Amino acid sequence: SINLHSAPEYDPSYKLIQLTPELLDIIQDPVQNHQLRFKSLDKDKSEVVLCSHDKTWVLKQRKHSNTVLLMREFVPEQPITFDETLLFGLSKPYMDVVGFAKTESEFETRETHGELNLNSVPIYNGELDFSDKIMKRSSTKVIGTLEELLENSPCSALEGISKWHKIGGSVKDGVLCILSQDFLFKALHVLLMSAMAESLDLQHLNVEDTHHAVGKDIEDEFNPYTREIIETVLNKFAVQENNTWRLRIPFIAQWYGIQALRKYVSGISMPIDEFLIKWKSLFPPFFPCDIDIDMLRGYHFKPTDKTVQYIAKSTLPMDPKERFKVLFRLQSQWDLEDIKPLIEELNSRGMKIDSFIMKYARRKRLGKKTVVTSR
Amino acid sequence: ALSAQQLLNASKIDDIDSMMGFERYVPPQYNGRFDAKDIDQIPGRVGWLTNMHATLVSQQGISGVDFYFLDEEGGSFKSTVVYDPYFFIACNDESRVNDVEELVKKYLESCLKSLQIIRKEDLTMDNHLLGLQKTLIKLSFVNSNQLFEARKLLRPILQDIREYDVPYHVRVSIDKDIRVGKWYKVTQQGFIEDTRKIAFADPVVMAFAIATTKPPLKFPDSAVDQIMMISYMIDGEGFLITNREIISEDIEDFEYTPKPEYPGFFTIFNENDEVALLQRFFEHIRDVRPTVISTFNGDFFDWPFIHNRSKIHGLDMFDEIGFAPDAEGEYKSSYCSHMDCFRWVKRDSYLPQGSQGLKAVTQSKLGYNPIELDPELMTPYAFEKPQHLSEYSVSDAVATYYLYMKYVHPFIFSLCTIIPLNPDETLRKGTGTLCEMLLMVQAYQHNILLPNKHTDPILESETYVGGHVESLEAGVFRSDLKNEFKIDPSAIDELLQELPEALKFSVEVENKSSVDKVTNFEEIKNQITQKLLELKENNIRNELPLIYHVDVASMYPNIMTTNRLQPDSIKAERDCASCDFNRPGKTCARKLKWAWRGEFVSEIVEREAIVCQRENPFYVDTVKSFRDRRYEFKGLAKTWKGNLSKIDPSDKHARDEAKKMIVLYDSLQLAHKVILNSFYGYVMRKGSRWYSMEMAGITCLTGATIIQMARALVERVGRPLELDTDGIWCILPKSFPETYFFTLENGKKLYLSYPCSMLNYRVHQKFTNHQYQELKDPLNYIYETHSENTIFFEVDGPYKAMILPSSKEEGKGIKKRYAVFNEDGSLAELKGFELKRRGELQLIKNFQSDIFKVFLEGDTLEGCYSAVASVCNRWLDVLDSHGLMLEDEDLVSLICENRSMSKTLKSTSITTARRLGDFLGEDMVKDKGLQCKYIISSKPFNAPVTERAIPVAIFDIRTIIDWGYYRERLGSAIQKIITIPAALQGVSNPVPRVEHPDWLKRKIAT
Amino acid sequence: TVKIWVKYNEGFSNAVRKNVTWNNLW
Amino acid sequence: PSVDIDASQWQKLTQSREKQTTVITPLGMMMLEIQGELELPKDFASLARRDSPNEGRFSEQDGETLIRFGSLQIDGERATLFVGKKQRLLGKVTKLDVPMGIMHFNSKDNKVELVDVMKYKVIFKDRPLPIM
Ligand code: SF4
Repeated sequence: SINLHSAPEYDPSYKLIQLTPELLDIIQDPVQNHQLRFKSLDKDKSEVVLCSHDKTWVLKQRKHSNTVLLMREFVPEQPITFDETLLFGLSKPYMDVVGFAKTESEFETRETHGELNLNSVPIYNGELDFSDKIMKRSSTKVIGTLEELLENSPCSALEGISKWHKIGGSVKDGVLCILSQDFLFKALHVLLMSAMAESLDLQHLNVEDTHHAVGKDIEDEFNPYTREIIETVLNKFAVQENNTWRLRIPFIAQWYGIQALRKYVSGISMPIDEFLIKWKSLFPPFFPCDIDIDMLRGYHFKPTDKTVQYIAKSTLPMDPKERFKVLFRLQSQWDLEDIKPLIEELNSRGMKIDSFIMKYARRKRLGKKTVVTSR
Repeated sequence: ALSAQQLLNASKIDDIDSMMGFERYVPPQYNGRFDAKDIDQIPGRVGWLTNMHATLVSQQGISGVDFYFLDEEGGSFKSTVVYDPYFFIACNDESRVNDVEELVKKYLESCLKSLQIIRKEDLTMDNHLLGLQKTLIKLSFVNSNQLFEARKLLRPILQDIREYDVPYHVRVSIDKDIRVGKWYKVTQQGFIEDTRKIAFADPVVMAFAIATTKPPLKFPDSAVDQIMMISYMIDGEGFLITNREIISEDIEDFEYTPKPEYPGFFTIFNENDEVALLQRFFEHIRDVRPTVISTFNGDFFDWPFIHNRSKIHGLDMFDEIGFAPDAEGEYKSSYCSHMDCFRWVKRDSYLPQGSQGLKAVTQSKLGYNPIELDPELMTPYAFEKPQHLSEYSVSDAVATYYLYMKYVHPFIFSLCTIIPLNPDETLRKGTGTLCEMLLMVQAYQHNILLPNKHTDPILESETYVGGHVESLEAGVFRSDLKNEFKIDPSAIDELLQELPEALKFSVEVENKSSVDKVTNFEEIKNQITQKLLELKENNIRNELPLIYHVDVASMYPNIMTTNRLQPDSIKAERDCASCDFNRPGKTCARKLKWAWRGEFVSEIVEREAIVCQRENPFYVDTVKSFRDRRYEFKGLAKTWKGNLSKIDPSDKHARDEAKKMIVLYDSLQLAHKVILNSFYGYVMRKGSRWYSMEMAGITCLTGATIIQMARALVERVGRPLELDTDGIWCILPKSFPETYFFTLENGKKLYLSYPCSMLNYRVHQKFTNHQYQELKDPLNYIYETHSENTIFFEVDGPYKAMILPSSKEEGKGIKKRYAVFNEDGSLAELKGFELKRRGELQLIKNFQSDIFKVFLEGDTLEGCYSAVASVCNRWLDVLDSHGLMLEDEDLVSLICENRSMSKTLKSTSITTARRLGDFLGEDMVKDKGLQCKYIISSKPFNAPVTERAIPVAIFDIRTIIDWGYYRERLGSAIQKIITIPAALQGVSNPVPRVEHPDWLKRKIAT
Repeated sequence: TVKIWVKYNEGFSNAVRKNVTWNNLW
Repeated sequence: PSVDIDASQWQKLTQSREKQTTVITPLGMMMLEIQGELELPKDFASLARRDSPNEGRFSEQDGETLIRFGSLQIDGERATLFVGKKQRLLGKVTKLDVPMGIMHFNSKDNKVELVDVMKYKVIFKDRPLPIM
């Protein structure tokens, strides 16, 4: 038998974490660069996540009402003999364990979308001589390289690079930055003009040739389209792989449509035809793309059935009833496919979208369209 | 009289309803053809009906009903149907109706709205079965008040009673064929059922629990105590409101999910004080607009308390959210049903009163063990440990919500789809009244005039035997211990003679197939012949048993439909006077026995009564039809079970509606089960519209005769152990031919258990009604005769063991008590034991739960009795040492005995109550149920029996305890459970401190 | 010396899931 | 802030040692769950000294006062834990649905170390009885 002993003082550093089958597979992988890392945005407020090299789980502690004692085996330093009490079914002692910890909770892991903590990361608009400006402001926070950013972000490396590329992250003059929408698309426009001006293979672009093509006839001190900018535009509007980029053409057209909405039709509800004409005329010559207004669904609204006007999702409320109120103020009757990407952000329950709409407002159908009226 | 006040109440309710989203919808005029088969042309709106209430409406007021609807589009509305109330007057002299008319002409100076001549069937009248009809005057009135004044006008004449509990909403729902839970397009012509939508819509569901202040060691009293928290859940989202004048810290957001099936993410609203908490609660209710609000015993605790604090803060709950107490003191609204789950628990869950607490229902039905906290620690913790208290509150709300959603909601709503009532009423009425209502529907649709409510005076002990119960043997019986069988060879002779026809019957009646298509008749029949012949040779046998239970499928309803039993079939001094009689030859009437019992000296007399085989079939048709629809849903259930597994595993792929379908048909079949079973008890209720003591007697005596025939067979071929009303527990020899499977031509196999088929065959030999008739040509009064019998035994088992107790009384057993165990060792049924009885020691419960399973260990009778001897000696060591071998803390906790007072103090409980009266004030005991926690102390010596419960929670304890009393208590239990059955099994007293009296030896062959 | 025992909880209870902060670990 | 889980040592030991055979891992670990509160003395150094020598119920090992609080006897899946002179607990060895993992937060060096991974647990769900 094994004698069970207890110490007068337990180490509270020992804690129990649930290991799912997938976690076990991850755990038994020596290949990984980083195995697992606990991450948090701050010390006192934000949630704590557990990250592997490519996935993120949020941790939740679950208390229980039982006494849970972990015992480790130990070899007694001096031979110790115990008296026999009226105990039945006792084999000879062969090893000894001691309860060294008393745990009251477990750490459950739930899969969640990793996000970057963009607290101290400033916005770059393509200003000349920006190194001076980073000291015109008092940014104590230092981010030399992107790996340091990822290290201090609640996400994995792959998630980090994907989100960083998605939000158009870059680095200028050794300072990490986030490109403004305007200057990023302007750099895209000039790049496409130069790429089609030099008849480059848009499916097999590399950094050097395009960077050389953009900054050929402008001074380097006043040429903000550096090699890092090139890497960002390629990693944002193209897909890499000896890895080369191929353009995401429908995506580029969609971005371009968002840009057109934000610059030209953000204050008036133009008829769709004239907007499509002007929109079409803004592209660099011979760019291969077709268009339909549904490729900007979720970025616009329709005051009447045949007109379009820009709306930014960021300006919408987070209170459900208020946001629905303002949505119905913009449009009394909505098309379903127009309003669906606009409401995705409010509740993650995974229900039928119609049920999601049915908490405040109500649906009403017709021939093919279903509109929503808050009565 | 109170017309103008009812109009004021109506207008206030209209304002409440419109504030909560129930505006009056009036569909457009539509001059076209009211047709029910085509729906898509007619202008209007489709809605799922969720409630209805009687009301009075203005242009003097007009009677009508408001119906509350949800829709396929997520919205809601109400619409109103108007209907003239009416009732009938019957005359005893038709020829002078004109004189009676003139009389009432005078009596009803202004009350009358209209009048009309109509004809209905009267089943008390001679030659009514040949089409002679009764002529009635239908009298209509503007509202229920006028009806009640008319009845008040008519009562002195009758001095010198009809329709008094016919709810107006019921009358309209029946006449219009409207049921809550069904889908309608609402139109000007009336409601057109949408047969295409069957799946329920999804209401907003609210469940709530409050936490209140209370004084130390007393109960909350709503005149002075305050609410400290209210938790609630709405459609899987949790909310918690806190009164921070009392709760001493801000509670933070948290998750409570006791099973993955039941997610609970709670958002917290920390409000500054009580009035703000109330305003947030009411405002949230208005925000979300619930149509069900659920509680657990909220009618007796939560709601009146909320009302009195609401009044104290000058708020009007009726004005705020439309809930108010009704005439019964129950809390009702117009627009939102109040589903207090406790009513469902008490009526339909099938549990003893000792298990009617939230804990036992939660554990039994939702399947987990919630957090428990002593109230004395709950109040200080409000200040000191607020998180733990808040965990308790939300656990309460989670339990109530998922109990409601999984069990009460499908059940009540499915019951409403066949019974003409709203959810509140369907929840609260007796099952007899539900039965009554279904029959009223059937009667209205068959143009049958309803009988008046019985009013005859209560032969003081009308309490006839309802069921027969017998204890035949006590003891442990097990599949690995041998038993003696004494086979009656003339029983095997009867069986061998009957065998070809018994198997043919099995094939063709039991299985609804044909012998024509059976592959293996002769093989099976030889195999059985050999087994019976072997049993025949060695007929005094000692071998291992088969422990079976056989039980007739739905005994009393099947007796009723087989014998065509209904109240109108009872002769009542006349039959065959005007209808032809020789066609069954026994003048039409089939005589059947019942047992009459007068108590005056007490006497039972066997009697016989005639059941007319030609009487109008409306009662029995409701039972046959209801039985078939339930079978239908059991079938559909099985098809759906196949559908839920055949398909792919992507659980979220638009097949959670199919699971809702499954749940639905489950609910409808269980709803038919409970309504079906309420048909026996309905016929004996006071004030029944279809009262017949004779009918109950006929049913009980028939079932007793059938089950005794089964007893006489099993007693000749095996050993019956216990019998209760409609079930037989028995053992058969292992050599008896048992289960086979015939192979069909399609390759399928049909199951055969021969004891069951031999019994069903004998039932059909002896109790088939060969006289069932049915109108083949109704215009010409042509009857057809055939043979009906739907009574079938079915078999469950075989089991591993059975344990039966014995009485303390000479030659007497104990009814309504036994224990049975499944093959895996788990407990299948426990009836009657101390666990169920009021007043028992938790230690004794722990004892019995230990001891029952230990009889399955060992290989011999002596080894099993030795094992229980050893546990007896274990218990003797604990009890003989007067508790010395036991820590002081564990004992004091364990001392509680619990007793409900069924009445008020105004027994051993009573004196304690009286002393509680003395201690906490008589008002404390003015209500029943205070803390009845006690121990029997050795001292003071010579105290009276009624003094035995002494309040002790207020309190060398080991010398105070009367251990001999408790050993005698344990002895009593041991007598019932171990030693006296041992004696009846010829084992000498394993607990010598309780001695075997002479009589128990005498009882057995000794 | 013989004063070691378990005060039995009548039923198993599992508490509410809670969020974790950095300070919760240290 | 952020910190890695160090699991190299446990992983290397796991790959180089055989699969877990009994309820105890090769590194010598066991958990334990009790439906209740284990009522223990609030002090130990003073009370470990008055225990008579024959009992050895309160022993001293490397300057730490360990209490000998029970004995464990494993018979297949069944397990019994004897506590003190007056307690007997009956329980079972159950295979964990979710393999638990014990770790260790070194606050000093801000290092986290994987200690071990469980697969079984010894549970006792019934009221304690005397040792007989
Ligand atoms: S028994 Fe038959 S013949 Fe007689 S009254 Fe009844 S129905 Fe008529």
